[PDB]
Amino acid sequence: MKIVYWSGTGNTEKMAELIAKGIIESGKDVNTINVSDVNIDELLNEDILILGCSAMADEVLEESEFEPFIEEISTKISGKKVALFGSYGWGDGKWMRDFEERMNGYGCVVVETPLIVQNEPDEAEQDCIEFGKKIANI
Ligand SMILES: Cc1cc2nc3c(=O)[nH]c(=O)nc-3n(C[C@H](O)[C@H](O)[C@H](O)COP(=O)(O)O)c2cc1C
Repeated sequence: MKIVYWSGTGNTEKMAELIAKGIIESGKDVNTINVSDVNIDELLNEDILILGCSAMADEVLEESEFEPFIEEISTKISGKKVALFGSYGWGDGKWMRDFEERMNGYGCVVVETPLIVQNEPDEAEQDCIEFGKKIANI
């Protein structure tokens, strides 16, 4: 599988590595990929797209890298299974509700409840690992 994310301070990055760990512990292979190094064509071969990005102002996806990537793949992902995750600060997850709605709007099947944790995983570590285990059971 493949996990692509954007992280400004490393919070979502940590979530991505814990998610990968859960998938690996379940017996599968995963590659974590920062949005800046992703290859669209190779990404579209996946059955499951695992996407993450922290909440930027105001309750939107990061603008200079992550969103342009989402807009680029938006027309080629109809029918694909998608799993969403991300870290946030002071909000209540609105950027994630909208992120899920957008993906559904593109024709994607959102496989699980999006995983959101406030700031660094830390206490939510097992939650990150478990979310990866749910995805590996798809
Ligand atoms: C410029 C900026 C805007 C932010 N806007 C929001 C916001 O609208 N809602 C929220 O809950 N957190 C917001 N945050 C907080 C980040 O989502 C949060 O600190 C998160 O833990 C960052 O994860 P990352 O290191 O993976 O980027 C903002 C952070 C920055 C730097």
